[PDB]
Amino acid sequence: EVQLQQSGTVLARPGASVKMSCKASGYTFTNYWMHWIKQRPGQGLEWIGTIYPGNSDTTYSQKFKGKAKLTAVTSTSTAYMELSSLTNEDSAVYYCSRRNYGSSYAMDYWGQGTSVTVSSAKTTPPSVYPLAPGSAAQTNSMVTLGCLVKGYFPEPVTVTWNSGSLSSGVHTFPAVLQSDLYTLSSSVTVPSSTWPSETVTCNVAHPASSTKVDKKIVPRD
Amino acid sequence: DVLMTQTPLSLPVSLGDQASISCRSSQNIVHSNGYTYLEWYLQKPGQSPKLLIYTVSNRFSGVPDRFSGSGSGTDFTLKISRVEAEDLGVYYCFRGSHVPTFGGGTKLEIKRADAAPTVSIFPPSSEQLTSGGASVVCFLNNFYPKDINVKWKIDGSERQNGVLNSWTDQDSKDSTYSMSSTLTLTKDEYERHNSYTCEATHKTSTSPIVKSFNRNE
Repeated sequence: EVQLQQSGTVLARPGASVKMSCKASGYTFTNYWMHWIKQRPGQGLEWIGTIYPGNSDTTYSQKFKGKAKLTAVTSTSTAYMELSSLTNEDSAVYYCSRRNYGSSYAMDYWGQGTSVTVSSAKTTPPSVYPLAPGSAAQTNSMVTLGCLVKGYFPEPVTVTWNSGSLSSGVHTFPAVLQSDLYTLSSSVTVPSSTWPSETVTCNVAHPASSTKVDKKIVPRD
Repeated sequence: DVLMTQTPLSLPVSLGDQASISCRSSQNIVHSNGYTYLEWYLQKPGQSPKLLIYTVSNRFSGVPDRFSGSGSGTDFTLKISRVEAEDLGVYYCFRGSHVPTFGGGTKLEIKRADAAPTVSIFPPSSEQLTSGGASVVCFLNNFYPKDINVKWKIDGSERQNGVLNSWTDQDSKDSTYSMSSTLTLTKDEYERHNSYTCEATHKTSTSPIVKSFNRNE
């Protein structure tokens, strides 16, 4: 099984640099070109450059020369990318991908991506608020519950219900930024026969502040 | 010049229809060995981009026979016969030979029948109240089309300030949209009024869908 594992989310200050990694496994690391791609919202996908791990030969897009630096360590089958002189324009999700040959000629396997945020705003953990219906008369055969996630920085936050066992009828909305603080929410609709009879809990993870918050949804009044 | 231009930017299509996406290069791109390294990648929200087609017309493993690639010289086309609900996302063409370059992408969206939103409104939790804040939340789920506006009422009075809205990506199964609207006030403000109302104006009605509660329940 071919696998490309990328490092975690990064919050860097303008002007600084960041170095992320892509650990390869499941194939001969040194025989294939490794590529790096930028995914900035509203820009689409952009090719940054590539390195042949066997001898570290690199080729870069003109736009990224002097911005990106690609390296590789064969002993640990890990490829790296360093972005320097960061500006807000560098805030994006960065992917590594293997260029195959033989059975296919293209980028067949991709890492899960590394989110980078360039800003001077301070890291803040998420305030998680349980959302229960205001009245019992506002509960029929189906009941919608939710969790409001406010005042956190930087993105991303990940949300699950009942540790992932509750996945049907869930809507997790994209985060919105307001004065250096993000806000997002998630709704879940379940049978009234299951709640409040059975417990419903939203789980919020914020790796950027190494925090996890679990909030049980309980009836008001 | 060698820039890759995709047409169109957005491709609204009905289920069962045939979808066609163009990608033209500003220069012939056939490699010296006679092969053309032109690929198509697809990226769905929350996922990594993934390979669909390589060397112009070769389908990658796990890709539906419905996706077909063709073209020559400077004109390439990705055709999706019998579009299905889960085909939505952003399709990108990409030149893999010298100075690998991505086209600007084409967002495939599904057109379907109209649907009214299921509305739910929620008072501020006691935890947030303790911190001195008060957000009233409203979810408008599973509706179509995407165009919709929310109206917040406090004791019958319209309120526009302090509202934060977010919309989900189109649903890959029912092709509808969902949105969340959060009206944030201070605890003191929230405590001076009683009636909170969330109202949706969608072309599925001449009379909006109203949902509310009283700080008395």
